[PDB]
Amino acid sequence: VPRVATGAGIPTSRQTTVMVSKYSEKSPITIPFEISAACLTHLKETFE
Amino acid sequence: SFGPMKREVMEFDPEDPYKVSKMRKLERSIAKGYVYGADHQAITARFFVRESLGEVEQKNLGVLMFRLDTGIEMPSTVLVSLFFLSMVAENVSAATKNTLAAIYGREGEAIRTWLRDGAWRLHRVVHPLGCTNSITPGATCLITCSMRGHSYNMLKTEIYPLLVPKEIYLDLDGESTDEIRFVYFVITYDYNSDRQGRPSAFVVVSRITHRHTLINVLRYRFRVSRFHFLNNSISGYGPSTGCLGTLQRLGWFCSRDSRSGIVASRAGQLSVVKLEKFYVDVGPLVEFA
Amino acid sequence: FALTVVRTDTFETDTLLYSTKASTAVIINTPIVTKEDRDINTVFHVSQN
Amino acid sequence: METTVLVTFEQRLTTGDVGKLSRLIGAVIPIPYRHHLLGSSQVGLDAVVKDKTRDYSRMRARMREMTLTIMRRVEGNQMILGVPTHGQCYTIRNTGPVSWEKGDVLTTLPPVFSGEVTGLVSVSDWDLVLPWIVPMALATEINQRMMMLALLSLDRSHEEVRAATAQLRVVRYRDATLTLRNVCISLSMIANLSSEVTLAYVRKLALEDSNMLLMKCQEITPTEELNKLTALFVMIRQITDVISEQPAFLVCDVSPDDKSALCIYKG
Amino acid sequence: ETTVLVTFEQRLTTGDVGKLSRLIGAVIPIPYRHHLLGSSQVGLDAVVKDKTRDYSRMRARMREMTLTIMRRVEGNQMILGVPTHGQCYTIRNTGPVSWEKGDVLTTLPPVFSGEVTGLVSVSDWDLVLPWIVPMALATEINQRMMMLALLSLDRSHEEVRAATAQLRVVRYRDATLTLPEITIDDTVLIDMRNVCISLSMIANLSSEVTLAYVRKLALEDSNMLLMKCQEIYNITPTEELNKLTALFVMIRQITDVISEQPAFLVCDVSPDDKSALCIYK
Repeated sequence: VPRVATGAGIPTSRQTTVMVSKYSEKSPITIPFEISAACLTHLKETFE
Repeated sequence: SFGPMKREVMEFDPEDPYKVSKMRKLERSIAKGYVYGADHQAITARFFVRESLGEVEQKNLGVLMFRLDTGIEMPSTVLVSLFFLSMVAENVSAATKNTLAAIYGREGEAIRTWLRDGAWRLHRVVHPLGCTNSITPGATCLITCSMRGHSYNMLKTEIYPLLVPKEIYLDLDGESTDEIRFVYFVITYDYNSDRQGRPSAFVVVSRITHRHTLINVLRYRFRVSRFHFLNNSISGYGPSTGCLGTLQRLGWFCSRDSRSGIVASRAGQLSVVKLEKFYVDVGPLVEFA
Repeated sequence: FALTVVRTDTFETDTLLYSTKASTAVIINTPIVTKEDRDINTVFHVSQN
Repeated sequence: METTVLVTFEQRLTTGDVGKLSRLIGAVIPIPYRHHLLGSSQVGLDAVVKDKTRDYSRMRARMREMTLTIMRRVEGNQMILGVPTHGQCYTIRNTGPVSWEKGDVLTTLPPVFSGEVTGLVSVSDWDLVLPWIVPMALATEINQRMMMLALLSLDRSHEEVRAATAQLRVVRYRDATLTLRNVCISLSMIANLSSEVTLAYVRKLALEDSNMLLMKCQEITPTEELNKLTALFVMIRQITDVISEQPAFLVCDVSPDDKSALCIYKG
Repeated sequence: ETTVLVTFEQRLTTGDVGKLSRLIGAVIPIPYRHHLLGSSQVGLDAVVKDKTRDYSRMRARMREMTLTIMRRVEGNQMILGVPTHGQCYTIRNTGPVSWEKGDVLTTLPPVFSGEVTGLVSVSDWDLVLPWIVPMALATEINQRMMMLALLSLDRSHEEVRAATAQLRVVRYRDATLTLPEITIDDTVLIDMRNVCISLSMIANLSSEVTLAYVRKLALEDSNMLLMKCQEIYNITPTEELNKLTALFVMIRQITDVISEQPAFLVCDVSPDDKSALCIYK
């Protein structure tokens, strides 16, 4: 902080240590994604 | 040395619940060509069904099958559809009753009118067997009936729904939401005169999982039968009746898929309710009153 | 007696947003791909905190 | 593939006795508790069938605690067992007196020695007495006959009541006929005490009737008041413990000669 | 969905995640059952801080919850696998009952002997877990709610409180819990009716053999059950079959009134008596 030591009788502000720790916040994103079993069957199956 | 080097081999089979099912199916699909019936977490069974019972279920596919304890020793086990015992329940409109009484009834059935309406339902003749896929029309109908899981075409090509008829459904259709939806099956009696009543059947869907909170929403519906259930308790001393209602789990489906439909059969059509992604899952009987 | 009738009103609005350069330091990671299987469909859930 | 329980043959199983165990490859096995090694003295139900004062329901209270298990293969000195995964199909062997049919729900019951006393591959007092995998509707039926014979068991001195018992142990099902105490005290505490304690509770509730059913329900010391209702409800708990038979299988199809049936395992 | 990744969404601590790292395998209910949820829904605590706050509304609420099993607790991700019906799962003990291997477990709302901080009251929100009791303590604690609701029917204003305190210290296996100062609520009342109706029909169906069985047994036998219950013909058996069966419809229903949902059935219990292999949701 700034410090100004002035005046007579005026109560001066003693030198102030402001110490400050912020914090985080969490939000996950999620899409669901579907593939049918018959779609993945044709990857397996592979006929003539 | 020896011991721990062998146990690494039984440890490092990761990433699968066993890798015993999946790997050993492949070593028999390389052996025998691409094998069907192996990529199938659901569970089926093949059943010998006569030609006089072969109908409906044959044409439109994915529908309940029921066993009978018919009181006659020689044909003691007759297959019954969910369509079939609509000619027993009081819920079904008499046109809707006689629509399907004329489908089945062609000279190979109508004993089963006389030995279900006559030989009454004790709700222990019927057994929830399961749902169908892939009928085999030939000299003998041979129905692959699913037990636990979905009903579907082989090759995982199409989910076969559950064909619930309309009259058995809307009198205990549940509430409206978009969740998972359990299918229960409820037989309720109206104990009036004829020792069982006209044993009324219901396919009930509900979001409710728990037991007595589910029969409490039946305690809303069935006071007309419940007050008659109390009546024969004093209308007959010595003779008693049995259960009022009978609840059992039948399966579930995805509840955005609940939509009406129709089957296109002999003796006219029949308005049904089509429950698409129907995981068949039979539960135990809950006898209540 | 008299009566005070309160009532709310939902005014649907375009609400503009100004934020200075590089306000919030987002920290992310690679989207993990978990995999559920069913009888008939495979449901991939892709997520990252 | 599945769960595994090995059985260490403490008794010497002759190759001919292995020939009888290699016929029971499908059959169920009552295990006392899930553990990978068990003795042959543990495996089976003979440790339950054994007391001078042991009653049918008390054995059924023990067997309800015993884990059902299924035979997998008998390799000489060992018996390999599988604790069945719920929901899967299992080829169990119809060692009960009842032919099974396609779609029926199967319930485990202790074997009754009434006219069908049976043993097994026995050596040194251990056989492998095998529980009757019986249909569920007959399982409740067998239970009800046992209680009604015991409720009528005190009045043997009347021949007509004895003639009522003479019809009573005749149990007849599909292709099968077979012949068949605190539980009946539990039946009688509910029968007498509900007759007396409900009258001060029907006449208070019958005014407001939402389902409209208390109306013909009327047609049908506070320390000792609760003492009745405490020993009312706890005896209702005691009978429901020995009524709800916890269904065990669902036969999908039956193998011919009725020796076996593929059964999807439930409960 | 089955695997449920959970947002914490609150400002947790190192002392928080250290507790759940040893609690992996606990039972957490979720209402919505997504793959991605937040901790507002995840957890049971968010409904036990209601303003009415009796056992009558908390027990009937959470039977619409869906239970999950705590997995993979590192940092801020909670893997909650929704169990399937009939696989073997292990469960860490949430309430001090030893669970006594071989029996059915259930779901108890909250301890309700005070308001326990289930994890830590983080930003004035703790994550409270249900009690998983072995169905004997579940049925008994649900019995006494209706025992003392039938009591308040025919008492004036004090012999309730002189007899609830007789019956509220439930001395069970490892636990002496407390009935939650029984509030007369209508979910009890709709079902206390059907119990009183079920007691009525058993009196109707008691066909003078099932009636007189103890009163004939006291003349012949001297048993502990027979003496404590002193203070507390026809040739128609086929009809007695149907009357006893219809009596069995009632007692499988009136037990089902005060019994709960059958849930995790014990495979094995560790000698630590904390982690318990269990099947059958």
